[PDB]
Order: sequence, then C-alpha cells, then structure tokens
Amino acid sequence: LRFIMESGAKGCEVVVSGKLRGQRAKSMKFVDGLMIHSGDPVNYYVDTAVRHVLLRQGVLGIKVKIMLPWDPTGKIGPKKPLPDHVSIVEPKDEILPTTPISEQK
Amino acid sequence: FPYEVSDALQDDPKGKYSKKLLNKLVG
Amino acid sequence: KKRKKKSYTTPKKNKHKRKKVKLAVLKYYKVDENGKISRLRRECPSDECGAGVFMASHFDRHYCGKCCLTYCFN
RNA sequence: CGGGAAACCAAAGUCUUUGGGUUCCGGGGGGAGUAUGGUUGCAAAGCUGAAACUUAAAGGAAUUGACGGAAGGGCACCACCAGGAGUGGAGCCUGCGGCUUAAUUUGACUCAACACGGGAAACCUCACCCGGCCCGGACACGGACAGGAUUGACAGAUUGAUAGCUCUUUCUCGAUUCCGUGGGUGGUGGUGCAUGGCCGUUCUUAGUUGGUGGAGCGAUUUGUCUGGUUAAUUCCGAUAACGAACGAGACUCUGGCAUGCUAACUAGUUACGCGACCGGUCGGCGUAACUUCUUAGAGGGACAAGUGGCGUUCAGCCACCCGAGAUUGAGCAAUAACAGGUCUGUGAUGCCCUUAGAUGUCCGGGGCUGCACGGCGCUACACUGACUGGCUCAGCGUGUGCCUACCCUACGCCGGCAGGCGCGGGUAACCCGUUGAACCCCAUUCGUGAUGGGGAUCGGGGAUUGCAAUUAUUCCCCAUGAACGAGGAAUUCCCAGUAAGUGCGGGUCAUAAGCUUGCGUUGAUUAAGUCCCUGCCCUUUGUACACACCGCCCGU
RNA sequence: CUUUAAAUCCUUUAACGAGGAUCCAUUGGAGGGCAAGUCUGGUGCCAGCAGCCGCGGUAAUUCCAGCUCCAAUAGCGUAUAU
Repeated sequence: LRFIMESGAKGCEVVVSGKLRGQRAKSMKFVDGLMIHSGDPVNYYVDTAVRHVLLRQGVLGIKVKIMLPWDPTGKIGPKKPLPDHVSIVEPKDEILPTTPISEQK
Repeated sequence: FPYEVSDALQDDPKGKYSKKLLNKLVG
Repeated sequence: KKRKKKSYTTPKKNKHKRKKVKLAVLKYYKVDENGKISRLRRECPSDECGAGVFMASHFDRHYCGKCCLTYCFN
C-alpha cells in the first residue's frame, strides 16, 4: 500500500482472504485513498488483480485494486482533449500594475 | 512496534489466546 | 448414487481356464522323428504375414486369433 | 456550587482537604423472613428470627444492537387494493404426495433446494440395477517366469446382435511384476465447518466510515439532524460541528429523433445510350454530386432565449398557450455478514486410502417414466373470430474441415409427400433469404351456440446421415365423442408496445426442446393508490433479550 | 589430642579422599492472575487439568510424556486454623 501511494495512485485497496491465524479463515483488507466501486469508470479507472498463494495450511487469495490518475501513462500532464472525469483546472488570475502610470520603454 | 502478536489478537480478540496476546502487548 | 453391486452374483461359476506352458514346441508341425521342418510345405506369396510364422494343425478352432481367421485348407 | 457508578440530587453538596448532635439499620446470591423458641391475637396472622445445605455470581446505572400482538413517518406487484393470466380439473416436459430384486429427494428452515448443478444420462450419465472379454502397476529397490497368461461371427456339448464368464480346448507381432523415503493406480471420493476463487442472500432497500473538534470516567455518541420532504444519507436547509471517503447520482450499452455522412457494386438514383406510356427497365456497363428509407453503421442537439399554480417562493412538486424529443430497459453496484453453495469446473489447493470382473473398457435391457392439468410454457359458450378474391410486407441471430470425419442449405428427380440421389452457393448485408414472425374485404362460409373454441390420436404413398428409439428426433394430414361461459383450500407473476396469444431463432444438439435464453403485428380513460396483509427503512420508546423472540423464562 | 563424670558433637593436628570433580538437588510450574514454549508425540468433551476464569469434542500454549525454560532452593508442595 505504501508503494502504491508512493507510486502516484490516488487510492488502493488490497484484500488477503483465507487462513492467516488459526483454523478459520479471515478476510483482511486495507484501503486508503479513493476507490470507485460502481459505474462504467471502474474499467478505465480501476485496475484489479486476483491471485492465489499456497501455504502449509491452505491457499490465500490476494485481491489488489488500484485507482489511476487522469491522463495516460500515469499522469504525465494535460494533453490533447480526451476528457474522462470531473476536474477543476484553475489557472493563474490576471494581475494589474499598481503604479498609476503605465509601462514606459 | 511488534505486529505479529497484534495480528494474532486482531484475528480473535476474545479467543483462547486473547489473554496471553494482550499481556504480551502490555509493557 | 449407490456402488456397482457386482461382487455377490454368479455362484458356482468358475473362470475360463487357459493352460500354463513354458515353451511353444508342439504348437508347430513337428512330426519328423526329430521335430525339424521340411521344404514341401508352401509359403504364402504375400507381405502381410510374418516369415517366422508357419502353418500348424490344431484339432480345434485354429492356430490364430488376433484376426480371428481360420487358416486351414478346409 | 459541589457530589455521584451513573440515572440524577441545590441536596443525594459542604467526604482520603475523611469528626456539628443523635436514633434505626445493611455486609455476595439462595436456603428464607423459612424452621424453631418466645410473645401478641378470637382467628387470620403480627413482632423477634436461624442453621444445615447450595452457589460464582445475583444485582444497580448507562451504551450499542436485536426484538415488540408500542407509537410516529416512508417505501415495495419477489406486498396488498383494482384486475388479467394463471393451479396435482377438461393434453403435452418433469421437481415431493406413496418406496427395502436402489428404481429417483447428492442443494432444501423455503420463499436464498427441487426444467437447479447450464444435469435433454439410448456416448461409458454418479458408475446406475444386472452371466460386464478388462488392468487403467507401464511409480526405480521382500518372493519375480523368460506364457501377469493379455480373442473367438462362434451348429442343442463352446445355451446374447463381434462378452470361451458352463467342460485341463485356445492360437499370424507377444516378454510387458502385487509392493517400504513424496496428495499412486482414476486423481468426479471425502472434509465448501480447513480454504481460495466465483456466485447467491441479507440488498433493489439507502445505507457505511474515518481525521480534527464537541459531550461523556466509560462503553459510546455528535457529525450521520427538527422540518420540508426526493426513487434515493437526493437536495434545501437547521446546526458543536468542520472538513472528507465508499455507496446513490453522474458513468456505460440500449431503445416509434436528424435533410451534414464532400457515403456505400448488397438500397433507389439530376442532366448518359435503352425505354410502349399520361424526364423513368442508367438497381439489368458504372453517376465521379446522391441518400430518403438500409447500414441504429461514424460525427448531434433542444427543459427551461418557457407558462400557470402549490411550496418558507428555497430544495422541489402538479398541469400546459413560439415548441421532434418532458420516468426506455438493462450493466456496474458500498461497509459489515452467512459456519449460504461449490473440494463432482479447474495443473487453485490444506489434511488420505493399499492388494482383485477399482469408481476409468466391456451393462443385449434399463435408471426419475412403479403417476389423476385445488412446478414455466395450455381451453376465450364468440363479428374483437374465418381456408391466399389482400401482402411493392412490419423482423433477433447461427452456419463448412486448423486439431476432427460430424455446418447452413437453394434447385431438379425418386414424388401428389417423411426419407434418399445429383451437380450448386455460402467463412457470410455477397448463399440459405425479400428468413413463410397476422391474412385486414377475410370468393368450404355462423342462430337460440352438445357439433372450427378439442376434434378425450394409431389406420393409412411409405416409416431415420447415429450400436441402443420397448415412456420415444419415428414423419406432410382425416366427420359432433371427458370439458362447457375464465372451474376460490392455498400459491419463489405482472403497469406504456407489460399481461396474455402465436411463432422464430441460440445454448444443449452423431439424433433431438413443450427446458432455458433472446427475438416478432399489440394500450390507457391508468390506481398517478395505500400501509390492512407479507416485508423493508428512519425516529422515539420499552426490554429481565445479546446463542439476540425459533430469545429469555415461571410453576405443577 | 582436645571436650566431658565416661562419651559424643563442634574445634585442632595429621593419612587418604574430585573431572561425567557419578562426591550426579529437589519441589512446583510453563493460558491469564503470575515467572516461564500456540515446540514434538499421544489422547479426542475420554482420561484428566483447573484455588478462579477456563482447557479437553482428531493441528490441546492448559491433560499424558520427551525436550526446553523459571520460581524458591536443602528445601518445596498440599490440607486446615489464623
């Protein structure tokens, strides 16, 4: 999770399910950031992977889900318009000169 | 901070080993 | 479902018995006072049959079975 | 103020900073206010009043949840109202009403078992029940031969269509073993209460959670709310909360909407070259402008440059006066849960068995089929209904050889036809095909409608690309006759092309669908409803419940 | 020798007396209270442990044993009274 946060993703949740301690099985998950669970923008905005790890007691399942930033290849920066989510891009406001007289060259 | 006993306790806070794990966590 | 239930049937019945032998000697034509073979018998002019195999006489069925064909002159 | 475990108390305060005076009285829960003694009383009984024994708690206040035959709001055809179609009754397909040559129920506390394991088993189906030739030990090391003994269409003596499984008969490839260090014979056999993954359900409802801050000793609470009031924790707002996170919405696909596709041989076409006829067979070379249908195939906008009313004039709601469009249907679907289902989907896997017709080859016959429309798909006692005098039609999606023969079929003949033969087209808008998805005047043709609303179905040119069609792909079709006007004990349906007819596809498919999944000609003046059932959500409230009302618990 | 009525025991002096210095420390316990193992084998709500809460129903940290540890230590456990 710390890696994914340092990777630049704005959210990740991982779940390890099965036997971790004892005869019975626990489903233990950690989630941080944001994560959409519904709608279309879960295919092109969330990456999900399911894997299995064997153990002397049994099999542990690992589910990793990651959010992706806005612009492709991990948020390089704004490019040709391909809008996919809501954003408020606030530019720098115009500034007027304080001096009563205008610029002289 | 030791996490092994913390996980063992968090799996079952009132199990057979709850007293020993809680005691080990105290100090 | 339930198991095969084929263990307690067929009473007072025995398997077909096949003789246990050590050598294949008398199976061939061996009446020559020495057990040797003569050249009077013809060999089939066809490729599907092994050279080693030779005609033999059995007072029952036939010296055959894989193809289930009697090779006797009849 | 202070105190208290808190509820609360201006006393229940002035208490570890403990002392104003004084009386009564309690010492874990039961036994038990019982026995016994004394005393009082007419009596009932009253006062004083144990112990043996038994027990790890009983109890107080508050918190969260669950529950309530408690209250107040809200929502749902898996709820009801109003209806329609329905149902072990007047056919067809399978899932229990009853079972010991097994005959069927392996998943059920339902509605979250049961036409479900895409499970239509004549393939070898979970073998199933049964005279079934097997070895499927061909994991290297206890005996191990140099033949574990590894066929038969076969004349009552070899008593089944290619099982010498009655009798020292018995053979054209043929040397090929029964096992100690590791889920091994086949890995469909367990434990799905050891698990993963994937589903189902609580969840069709709108709920869920931190951080900082506030309250409380604390569990916990506020935020997440009085209210208005939305499908909605949706939004206005109020506000010891402020900021956020998931869900909802937005999002995606999909639907009787386009006069641009500097767009098309499949679809007609401005000026060519065809052309009787009152600028056409130039879609029969091919209009480089096309485009209108078709390609729903690619780029678009238009519920507020609106009106009236209700509402705090806000969030919104109900009707409509420049006007195509004013709730399409699905997909995704949160936190926390279930001892829900699956180890018989799995090279996704924890914990195992040992020794002969091993679950894998051989089973002519056969498994629910020993079954009476109060579990899907069916009958309108009738001009809304008829057999083409009416169709230039309204309309999902498959289809052949790469493993692998087994695909879709037009057209002729055998024909007045199942089925068979032949050249032909098709890797598909190109062929099936303009897919035979109703026949609207309806050229046999309805008066008191047993009798077009069955014909309560076995006879007939002749009956299959597949061993087995015996309750089953056989196949093109033929006089009134068990029902009679929508057939109630009770039920995992339903509101704008829905219900319900009909049919056509696809998955299954060597053969096959009265199964399931999709597709076609079909509406509104609606009921623009409610919480009485069955449920769910929120608030308040009560609880001796927390295994949470299928609880706890009392007494004979 | 000394001791003391005689003795003994200490003390004193000799001789011998230690390497597995075999000249071999035990009693309780190991889930918490409370110190110290969810190591291994067996048992399988049995046998038992457990002052109390509890452990044991086929991976028992709690029983039966092996090993390891730790509490006191020539002492330690138990019952009862206080």
